[PDB]
Amino acid sequence: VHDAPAVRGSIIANMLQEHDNPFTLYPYDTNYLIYTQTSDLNKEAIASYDWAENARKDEVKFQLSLAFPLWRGILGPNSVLGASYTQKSWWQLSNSEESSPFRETNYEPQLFLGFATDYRFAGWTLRDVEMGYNHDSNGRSDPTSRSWARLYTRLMAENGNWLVEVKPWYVVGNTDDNPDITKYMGYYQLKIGYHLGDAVLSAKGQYNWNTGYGGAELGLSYPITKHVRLYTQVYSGYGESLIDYNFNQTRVGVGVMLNDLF
Ligand SMILES: CCCCCCCCO[C@@H]1O[C@H](CO)[C@@H](O)[C@H](O)[C@H]1O
Repeated sequence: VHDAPAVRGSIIANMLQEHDNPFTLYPYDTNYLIYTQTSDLNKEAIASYDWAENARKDEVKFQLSLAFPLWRGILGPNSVLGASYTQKSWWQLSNSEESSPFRETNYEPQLFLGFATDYRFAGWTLRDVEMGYNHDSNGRSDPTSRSWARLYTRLMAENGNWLVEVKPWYVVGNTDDNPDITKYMGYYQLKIGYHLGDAVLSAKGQYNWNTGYGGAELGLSYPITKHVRLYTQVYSGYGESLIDYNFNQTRVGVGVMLNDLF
């Protein structure tokens, strides 16, 4: 069953749509691979690597993100016990001198209880209500090991060409690798997307209003085809990646993309 219409940008609703080939996966966040050029390649934190001394400022940045509906209807129609896998990787590709190393990769899996919904906010519609467990770590080992865990809620609301997604979280478990991570990441994430025809303009960021630290990411995409987009990104601030969670930097990159926030 499950009524909720396609609704562009709606993760859960889309997850509720059933496919035939069980190997057809659903997207969660955005999927892209872009060539970037950072302003500061934090080698101080990756000092332990025997190529840090040769870290280049131009890296290949890609993000993979899929959703796996584990059990539709677990809480009534248009609901799903789901999981996702989002992976962001910074790859010193051009630095062949050092044999093209990966400077960092953050793996964050999610197990969540999601709902496709229909709530009128004066023009807007609260489309996704989702809350679940999050884990984010960089798979490294000391001293460059970074990781934390969060319980969270994801809300998605759209109003025509506009889309707003807020994601407040509460930290759980261990945070020794990066004890003060909240000083840099704050207590939530905000996504704003805007549709100008087929052009999609977007913003994703976090800011700890107390410590005044934060980070932002602005982006613009356009169709190259039915499935692939040309994507430009400008990230700036702390938190781009776990290894640089307490490192500030401005990164501009250009590449291709599959899906945008909507
Ligand atoms: C905070 C937990 C999220 C509540 C989401 C549960 C999904 C229930 O579903 C909601 O039921 C409402 C009826 O009251 C309808 O008006 C909404 O359109 C529908 O999405």
